[PDB]
Amino acid sequence: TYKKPTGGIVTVRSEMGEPIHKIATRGVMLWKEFDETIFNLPKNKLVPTLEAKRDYIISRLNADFQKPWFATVNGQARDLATMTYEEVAKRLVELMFIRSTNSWFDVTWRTFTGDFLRRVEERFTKSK
Amino acid sequence: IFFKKDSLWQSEHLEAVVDQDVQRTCILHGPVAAQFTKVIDEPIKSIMDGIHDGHIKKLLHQYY
Amino acid sequence: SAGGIRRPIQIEEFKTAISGMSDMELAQIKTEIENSINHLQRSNARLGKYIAKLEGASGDLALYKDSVRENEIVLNNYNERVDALEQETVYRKTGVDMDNSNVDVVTPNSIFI
Amino acid sequence: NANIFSSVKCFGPIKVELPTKETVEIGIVDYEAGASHGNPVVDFLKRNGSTLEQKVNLENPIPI
Amino acid sequence: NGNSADAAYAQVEIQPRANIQLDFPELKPYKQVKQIAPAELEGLLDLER
Repeated sequence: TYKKPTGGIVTVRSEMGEPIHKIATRGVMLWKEFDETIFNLPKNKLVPTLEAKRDYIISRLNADFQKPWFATVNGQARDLATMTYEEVAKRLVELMFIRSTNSWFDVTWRTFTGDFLRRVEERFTKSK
Repeated sequence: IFFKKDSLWQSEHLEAVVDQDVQRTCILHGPVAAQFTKVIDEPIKSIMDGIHDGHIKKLLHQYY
Repeated sequence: SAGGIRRPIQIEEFKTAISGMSDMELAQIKTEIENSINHLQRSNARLGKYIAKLEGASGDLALYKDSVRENEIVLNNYNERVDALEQETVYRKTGVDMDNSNVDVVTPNSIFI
Repeated sequence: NANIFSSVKCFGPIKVELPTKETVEIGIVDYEAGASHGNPVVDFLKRNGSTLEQKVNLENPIPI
Repeated sequence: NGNSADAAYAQVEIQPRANIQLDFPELKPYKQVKQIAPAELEGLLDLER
């Protein structure tokens, strides 16, 4: 399980380097690839490696991982800087608000989106 | 940190996952134990008793 | 103490826990982690000798290499935990007019009346 | 609740001191509320009026 | 009313922040340009000069 899928289960390195026995899902198979390519690297080699495999990583997050890339509208890869305030707010509701249960999954996520809308008002208004 | 933070809860709440896809999710499971995980939606009584009743079954045979 | 326990702990959960403690408890944890740092640096000094001895001469060399690679991951957590100790510390050292413009005394009413 | 009163009711006669030393009742208090927090009538009389008897502390308490 | 109908009566006021604009010229629709210039000017000028 330290090398490759064995009965559909692998090992996987945590944020602290503790091994975790997870089911080798497409997300987990992507996780393991990032452990062997990116997270094992020292501190000086980390940032340049991200800027080279930029388009690769984002593509894989939107296809495979449970936490996608934020800056994606209509399935086009963008950056947070290359979004509109509109597009962000739409994207926030798309991930944090549930259509099936008609509720915010957690109340803290509502607050987060709420504070962001306040921020938009704060930015654009002229008088008090 | 962003990639690894808070990666457990999605297994039980697929409705919050991008298109309700299990294949995105970290589901934690032991390799050895997996060869005995077969029966979907087995009541916890029938699972745990069947092992305890199994113990008595053999312990009666060998010693009593 | 539960902070600085010779194994790597997550930082965001430490960064909250450090807030609700006494100043003497932070000094005890700070003492404990620095002792843990000196334990790995004297360990990496010993691993450094067994590298330089065998590098002078490839089985039983990669096993030294990922042993000192692993200690840098644990040591990276220690000085990150010490960095949180510094930031909590520095948060606790903050907590004649002859023109009739003012009074129009050409008028009888403006004086005080 | 432990804090919120369901029914505040405050009543009693209103006597005025006459020159002839005895008082007469020519006034009624008739407060009646629903979901309230405090007694308005009493807090009015604390600040604006006074008790019959005023306690006055010594400059220095004396161990007897 | 305690602090339930005299502390829940207060609204939420918003302070403005600096949205510095680059003041690029407002570009009108095409029909609101053709009124201004005489119509004969279309394809008359060398735009390289």
